[PDB]
Order: sequence, then C-alpha cells, then structure tokens
Amino acid sequence: EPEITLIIFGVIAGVIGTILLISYGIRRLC
Amino acid sequence: EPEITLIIFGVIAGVIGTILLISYGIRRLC
Ligand SMILES: CCCCCCCC/C=C\CCCCCCCC(=O)OC[C@@H](O)CO
Repeated sequence: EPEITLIIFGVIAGVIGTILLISYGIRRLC
Repeated sequence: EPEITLIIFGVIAGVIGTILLISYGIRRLC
C-alpha cells in the first residue's frame, strides 16, 4: 500500500537536496 | 500528519545517507 511512496520520495527529495546543497558549497572550492 | 512524518523521515534518512555516502567515498577513493 502507498505508504512507502512517501518514504521513497522523501529519500529522493533528501538525496537530491543534499547533493545539490553540498555542490553549492564546493562549487567555489574548484 | 502521519504522511508528513513518513516524508520527513525519508528526508532525514536521505540527508544522513548522502552525507555519509560521499564523505565515506571521498576519503576512501583518495
Ligand atoms: C542515500 C540513500 C539513503 C537510503 C535510506 C534508506 C531509508 C529506508 C527507509 C525505510 C525503509 C522501509 C522499508 C519497508 C519494508 C516493507 C515491509 C514489507 O514488505 O511489508 C509490505 C506490506 O505492505 C505487505 O502487506
């Protein structure tokens, strides 16, 4: 039942969110 | 409220997961 969909997408929004945020903290660091 | 609880956990698990993944990936792969 679609209760896991909230988890997977939350992970997706969690993984994507961290990669980009760190990539914006490193983009200056060459 | 239970839906947002599942989504938030996905984010937290996603945030902690990605941080550890690349932190334990940068230092490893030299
Ligand atoms: C950077 C990667 C981050 C990975 C984080 C992974 C987080 C996983 C979080 C939660 C996993 C829960 C797994 C849930 C496992 C479902 C159990 C099951 O099979 O029962 C199904 C029933 O509905 C049948 O009636």
